[PDB]
Amino acid sequence: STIFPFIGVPEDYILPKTEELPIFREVAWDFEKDEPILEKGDFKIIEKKEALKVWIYKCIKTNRYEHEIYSLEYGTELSELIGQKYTKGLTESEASRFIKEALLINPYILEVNVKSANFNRDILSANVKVSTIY
Amino acid sequence: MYSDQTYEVIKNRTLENINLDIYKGEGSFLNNMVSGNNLELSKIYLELSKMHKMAFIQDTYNQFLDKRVNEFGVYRKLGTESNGEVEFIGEKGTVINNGTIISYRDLLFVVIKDVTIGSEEGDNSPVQALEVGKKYNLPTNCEFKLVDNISGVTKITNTRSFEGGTDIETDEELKERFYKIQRNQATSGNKAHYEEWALEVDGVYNVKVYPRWDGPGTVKVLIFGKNNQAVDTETIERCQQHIDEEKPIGPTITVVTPLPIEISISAVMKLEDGYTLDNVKESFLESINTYFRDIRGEIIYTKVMGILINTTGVHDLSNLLINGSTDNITINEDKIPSVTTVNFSE
Amino acid sequence: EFGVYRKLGTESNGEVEFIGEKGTVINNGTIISYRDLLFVVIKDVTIGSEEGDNSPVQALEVGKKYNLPT
Amino acid sequence: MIKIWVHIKNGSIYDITDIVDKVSWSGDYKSPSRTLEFSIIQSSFDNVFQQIDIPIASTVCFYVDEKELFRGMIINRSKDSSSNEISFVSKDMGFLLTQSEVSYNFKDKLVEDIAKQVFAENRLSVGIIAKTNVKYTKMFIGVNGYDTIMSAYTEASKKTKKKYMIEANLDKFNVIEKGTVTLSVMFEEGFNIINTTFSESMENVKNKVIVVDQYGSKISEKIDNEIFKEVNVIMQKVIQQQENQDVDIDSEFNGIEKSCSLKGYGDVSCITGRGVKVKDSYTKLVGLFYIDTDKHTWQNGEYQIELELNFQNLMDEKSAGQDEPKEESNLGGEDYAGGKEFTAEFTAYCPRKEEGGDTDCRKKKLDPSKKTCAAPMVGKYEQTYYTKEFLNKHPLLNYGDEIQVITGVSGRDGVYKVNDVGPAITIEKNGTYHIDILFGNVEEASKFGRRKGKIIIGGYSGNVSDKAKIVISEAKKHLGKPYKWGGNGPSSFDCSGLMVYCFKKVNVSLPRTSNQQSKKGKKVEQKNLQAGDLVFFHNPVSHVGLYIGNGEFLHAPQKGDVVKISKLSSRRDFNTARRVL
Repeated sequence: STIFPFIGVPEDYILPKTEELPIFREVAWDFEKDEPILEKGDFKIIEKKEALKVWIYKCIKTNRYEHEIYSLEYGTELSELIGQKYTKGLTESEASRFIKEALLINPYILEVNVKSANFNRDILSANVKVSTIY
Repeated sequence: MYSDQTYEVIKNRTLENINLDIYKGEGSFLNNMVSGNNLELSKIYLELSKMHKMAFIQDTYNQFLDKRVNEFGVYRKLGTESNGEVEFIGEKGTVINNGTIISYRDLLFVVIKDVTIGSEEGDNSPVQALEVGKKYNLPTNCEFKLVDNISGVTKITNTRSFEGGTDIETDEELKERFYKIQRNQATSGNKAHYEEWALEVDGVYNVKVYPRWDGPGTVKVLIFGKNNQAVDTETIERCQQHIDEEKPIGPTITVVTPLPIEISISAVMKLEDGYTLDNVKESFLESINTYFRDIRGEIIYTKVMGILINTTGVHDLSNLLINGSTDNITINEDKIPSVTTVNFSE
Repeated sequence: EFGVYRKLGTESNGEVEFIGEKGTVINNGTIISYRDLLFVVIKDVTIGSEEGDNSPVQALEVGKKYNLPT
Repeated sequence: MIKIWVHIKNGSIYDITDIVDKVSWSGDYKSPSRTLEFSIIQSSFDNVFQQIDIPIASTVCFYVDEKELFRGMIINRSKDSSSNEISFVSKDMGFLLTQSEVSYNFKDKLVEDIAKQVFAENRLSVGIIAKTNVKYTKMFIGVNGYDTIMSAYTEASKKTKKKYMIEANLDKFNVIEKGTVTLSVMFEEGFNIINTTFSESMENVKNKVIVVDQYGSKISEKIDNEIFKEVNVIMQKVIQQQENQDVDIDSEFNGIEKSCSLKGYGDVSCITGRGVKVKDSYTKLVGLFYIDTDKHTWQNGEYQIELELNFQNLMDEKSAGQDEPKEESNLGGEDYAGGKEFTAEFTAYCPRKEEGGDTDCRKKKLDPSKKTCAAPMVGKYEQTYYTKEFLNKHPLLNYGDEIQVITGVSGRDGVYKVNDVGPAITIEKNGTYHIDILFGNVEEASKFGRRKGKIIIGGYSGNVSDKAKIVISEAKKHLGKPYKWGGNGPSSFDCSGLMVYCFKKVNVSLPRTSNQQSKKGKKVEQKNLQAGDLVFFHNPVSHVGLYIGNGEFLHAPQKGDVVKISKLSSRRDFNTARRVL
């Protein structure tokens, strides 16, 4: 509480720690049945990339302003595109921007890229690449 | 100081000590020869630093701590498996022999005594945990399951809670117990050790000790509960065992509990209108038991007939007899007065 | 390890005389000083009373430096 | 949203927000008044742009977000013929203090009373004055009120280790201590900082103090080692003490000064006299600063702040002292343990005269609100299987015992006292207990019917702390010891030495005198008195007692008496109580 580190830190002084995030852990979830997973009569916990997959799935699957419990940041506006309200190019731009802005609130996710985009009948396909710290 | 001693400092000092004319720098022959074992010395300095830390008793980790305490003679305490009783329900005649294993969740337990369903001795048999630990102290109404299926048994359940499970004593508890033992000084001389050891046991509030109560080499300790009342058999047993564990060679220890003194009260009284004998009897019983709670030593006749005259509903009194007499009842130690029979006549 | 403990010393004890106006009461815990040394009054003392004006005084800190002279 | 209103002498009020061109609001810690500067657009060449006139000494009010921040008098007015603008300068009410000039004679007065009297002499309204129990003695001849108050509060600050300032807010005068309010907003490099400049200086350092008597001759000197470690040099200071003052040297030392000059974005809450937090970019460490000077400007639709900050200390990671909320482990019914759990079967009870049994063990009418129950009572109903082994394994209860009943119903679960008497109320062979729940009407009993549950019996400790037993035993050990004033040895004890010894035996250090002992630990009420508490009665604590419960307590009464046990009610003089275990 004595040192003044704004011009420079004293040479004897040791930094307390380096700031890093703990290991991301989450209750495991199965996607074909939409349930938590029970293991030996208890909830099963996974970590790192699989937990991030669970979080990403949950974040994409929810609407933005629908629920009072959530804040204004959580969710996705992809439900406004159903029915070709916009033209096709505007739809592509909006979809990419929506996905990027929705995913980038997690501190464990570093960069998102929406690369491919194709229109076939009433289906829109895209490829999303997520880069994490791990 | 071991921390500043590093590979760079050691190498620089070693090169400065060498008195040669040749060039001493990175990539030279002399530098290449000298380097390689100075790094090893820098490695060794860290182990040298850690050694004095693992030497002491305050921070000895696990195994060396065990060696040091075993030098002092203190041993680590291992847990004891829990003990319990379950009931077997099913067809009559199914026989469950000793060594049979029951299970709840992922914990395993063993049936101790041979038990037959529908037999006269009952369907309840002792249950012991296969492994130590506090996690085995299961609550009641737990449905146990049998590992090997035995025909005729339907459901297993426990009627009470499991108790006796104990965990392994850690290092911090071991160090604290050792420190308190070595700090504590226990001589055999003064009488205060006996009352101290008695007080170490929970559930005891007052302690009296009688030397040579049963001849030479005999000691009678007298423990008292809350408000100097009777203690349970469990507290008495615990106090006995603890005092035995702390007593030196030579004396025998006996601990007992207070015994109620039978008191009979008789009087002739005139009651107020609308009051019967029973109501004033109840009120006097309450007041007199409160007084006996507050009384010490001998009973006083004047307080007795004062509390008899101050009862609600009684108008006049005469011929009060306390156990057939009006004199004070001197109460010995480890005794309390208790009402036995009332003889009240209008 | 062997149970031995170091001793930090004992505080010096004494009593002082209060000379002043009658009826003035010195509350328990009133602090006084002797040069760098400091002392606390241990008794509620009132000047001129039938109890006298003397009150015990104990040093705030250990050390032989608090063994004051007369 | 900023609004400016002007009050003119005749009684007219104007809203001039649509005409204002620029606004500035600022203050400093070395002056008692704040200032406001603004400009309006007014042209004499063009008839359209002629506006109202605002004469000297008219009131101007400043609002931000429907909150009034400034009210003051107009002091300067200027008009340039080339530019179509008129400029104004306004001042707070605080400059009225420096106009007053009175002579006072203060003897042994509280500093707050001095400030109150100064504010009262030249009639001014007082909002609030900081409290400090420091007495001051001074003679003021031909000195301002502002200087008088500042000198007195500096002398108080020599003891309280604080800083004080005078603030005139709207129509009220206040005296506050600096840094008490800490703002919520934090300045970070990547968020809301435009530029910063950090400095360190040695010019005003002092590390030696010399005291001289009222005659010029030196008496004593001192050196501060911590400052001398930083600067190898000795920079001395000389102070003089008069006959009736004994100066404190340690206040006169001064160290290295560290500052910051910050420009960025914030709110109108960042003003002189408050604490702010700045985050270091490289080490991610947060420091606390005190604001000395500030300036807020509105112009061209943008708003910026400039601050002069003085460094206090580094904010401790997490909590420095780690203040935890001190709570009991159990809110009610503490130390409930040993409660063996037995499966139970619950039956409903209806009070009916025809059936009988409405009387209890003591033949009193049953009360449904008591939550009493019927459980087997030793000697009431004994079957053949009630063996000694079985009885020890399934213990029979006693009259008045408190048991915990869990029927699985909201409101029907809780502690039940064994008072009701029920026929055929026993324990089965498997060990299931028949517990009869009392009900106040037929319908509730019929709804409840017969259910299965669990009950808990024989679980209770009712203790306070382990050290309490040791202290109580030691205090009993010193019973009857001859009294002696100022004696704290096993041989003799005074009133406070008894508990000093007793709590020292459990590593609890307390003040030697019982008066100071009253000022230690949490307060305890008379109804919340437990074993081990300390009781103080007279306004002077000549003798303090150690409360052991049951309305009794141990103490040393006085000279001529010996250590014994006293009844608490006999001491009508009860004042307060404390707990330190």
